[PDB]
Amino acid sequence: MKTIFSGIQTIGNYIGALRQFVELQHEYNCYFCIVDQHAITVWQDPHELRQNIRRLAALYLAVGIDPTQATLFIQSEVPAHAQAAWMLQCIVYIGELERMTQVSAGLLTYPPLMAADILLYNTDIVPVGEDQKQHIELTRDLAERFNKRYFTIPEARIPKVGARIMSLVDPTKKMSKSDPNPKAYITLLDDAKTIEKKIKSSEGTIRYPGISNLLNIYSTLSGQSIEELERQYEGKGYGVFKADLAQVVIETLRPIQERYHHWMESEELDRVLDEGAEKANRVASEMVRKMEQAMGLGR
Amino acid sequence: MKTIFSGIQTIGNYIGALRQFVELQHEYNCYFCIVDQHAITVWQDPHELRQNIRRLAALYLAVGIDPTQATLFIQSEVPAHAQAAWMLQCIVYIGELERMTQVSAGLLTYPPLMAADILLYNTDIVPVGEDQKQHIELTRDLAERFNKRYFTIPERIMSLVDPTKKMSKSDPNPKAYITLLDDAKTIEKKIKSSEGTIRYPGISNLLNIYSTLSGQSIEELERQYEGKGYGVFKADLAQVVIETLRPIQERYHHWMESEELDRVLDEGAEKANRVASEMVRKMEQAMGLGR
Ligand SMILES: Nc1ncnc2c1ncn2[C@@H]1O[C@H](COP(=O)(O)O)[C@@H](O)[C@H]1O
Ligand SMILES: Nc1ncnc2c1ncn2[C@@H]1O[C@H](COP(=O)(O)O)[C@@H](O)[C@H]1O
Ligand SMILES: N[C@@H](Cc1c[nH]c2ccccc12)C(=O)O
Ligand SMILES: N[C@@H](Cc1c[nH]c2ccccc12)C(=O)O
Repeated sequence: MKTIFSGIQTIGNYIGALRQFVELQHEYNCYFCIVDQHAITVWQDPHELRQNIRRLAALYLAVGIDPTQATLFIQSEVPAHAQAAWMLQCIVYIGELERMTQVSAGLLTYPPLMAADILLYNTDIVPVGEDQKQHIELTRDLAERFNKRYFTIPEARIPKVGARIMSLVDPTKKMSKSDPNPKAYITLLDDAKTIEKKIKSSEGTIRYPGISNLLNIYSTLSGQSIEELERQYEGKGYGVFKADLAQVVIETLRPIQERYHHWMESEELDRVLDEGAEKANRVASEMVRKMEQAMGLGR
Repeated sequence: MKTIFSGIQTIGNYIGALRQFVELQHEYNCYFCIVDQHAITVWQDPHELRQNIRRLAALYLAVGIDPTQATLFIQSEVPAHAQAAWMLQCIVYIGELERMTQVSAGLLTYPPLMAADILLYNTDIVPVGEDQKQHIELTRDLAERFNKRYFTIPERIMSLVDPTKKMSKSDPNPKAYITLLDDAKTIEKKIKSSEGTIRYPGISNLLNIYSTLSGQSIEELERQYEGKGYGVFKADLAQVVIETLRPIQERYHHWMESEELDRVLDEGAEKANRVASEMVRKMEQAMGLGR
């Protein structure tokens, strides 16, 4: 089947890409890489980083990611990423790196590492937004350059398209976990009280920026059409609508949150990660060896 | 003991650094790394590179490097180098890299890899010339920066065609230097190629090569060669050069057609891979990588 690779460092992300990944793990060969080596391109607190790595893994498992169907692993645990990244750093031009839209050198040399993350597994598709367009283009250029000289040409395509969830405080802005205003987003780990507060915070009619965003969250999470909801809330106010949407969000997160705690306090977590690295290390190790063979490294 | 690390990409070379290498491996923990990963920072022909890697290893063994005393290995065969190099790339500043006096990103990001080569083995000494001074300074700065935040702080044959330059395989004239693998015919031609007395820039250089290769003093060669021409000197020196490389070349060719070579290299990587592995793991632990 086709290979999918996702490098990971809210409800809008869940809905936007993650929630469909749980169906797609059965059709496609999915790879979920916790890019801890990319994380260190900026200041990091060792304890926090280590903790965030575990949380992310648990969250992905809690959401439905099947460790037997997909490959969930930690980047640093697969040396091939660093090995391949160096080889690619030798074929990439400084100009290409400098041109990047986005002083620690990791901030400039990380693109070749991202290309290695992808190219290492002969991935066909990469579920990324427009913010990663340039990055994907560079990895495609590097793949072509290497191929012609001595990989599958990756493609940036999120396979099952969801809604674009916007911030609760700025309806024209995409909802992001890096928002200065915590009120702008809803975390997969937020508690009932927080969800309500965040959801509760001049037309007065429920028709499809602010209201429309709420409807998208409601629709995708409830399974009801935007028209269905429009009819159901006819002549109704935002209060009840918000009180309603707040309950659906909670009902969605609660099962996820409790699975997250089991994983977080279970030994299976580390066991599952050990297997992921093994599965990944196996595919990547082979690729690195072919790369070295083509370049002339070692024996 | 103290740890020594030497990353490797003429007779002047042997006499310079490598001869004494044949000696210090017994009272020092020496590491001889064939930096093939650094080699790819510039265009390379896969077949040539692969071949050059083998040759270099054989040459180092043929010269006297004891695989049981020192650690001879190929850089790429130890993933820790690339792993540690990335972590160091994250603590180094672009400005520091740009400031380097020495185009793939690799020409600019290779210094952090060289620092990893060194720091990985807690080396105390690095046998390098002034051309690597800046590089050594950067690895010392990186070691200090990492330590404070979260390593060991590490620290003449002229040309034949130009007695004022220096003898160097990088010469466009192959007749300005002598290769350890050069044959008798070549050695003679290169050695044979107005004041007309012998004592001690061309003559002083010849006397130096003669002295260090023969074992006799420069004065010994001076009283020895009282009232002689350059003909007979050049013929004598050229013989000593052949007598020096002969045994070496014989050992070299032996290694180049034996399976013990790959056996020795496998062992080097495994002794190197074990130690570098431990360091990488401590680095990751300090930075918060993985688990
Ligand atoms: N608010 C959102 N709505 C829809 N998709 C989102 C949202 N936030 C993130 N994503 C998707 O989830 C991933 C976010 O990756 P990142 O660039 O680190 O934010 C990409 O696949 C995005 O397209
Ligand atoms: N005459 C010499 N004396 C001492 N070391 C030498 C001599 N010739 C070559 N070398 C060594 O060989 C290395 C080659 O440097 P490079 O020009 O970059 O290839 C130098 O860094 C020295 O360590
Ligand atoms: N650069 C991505 C993460 C990432 C690293 N390597 C990747 C490979 C494929 C997709 C994404 C990635 C981000 O910051 O979000
Ligand atoms: N940079 C050195 C080779 C090298 C790589 N790593 C090293 C570590 C120590 C000493 C030398 C090296 C050269 O070009 O000659």
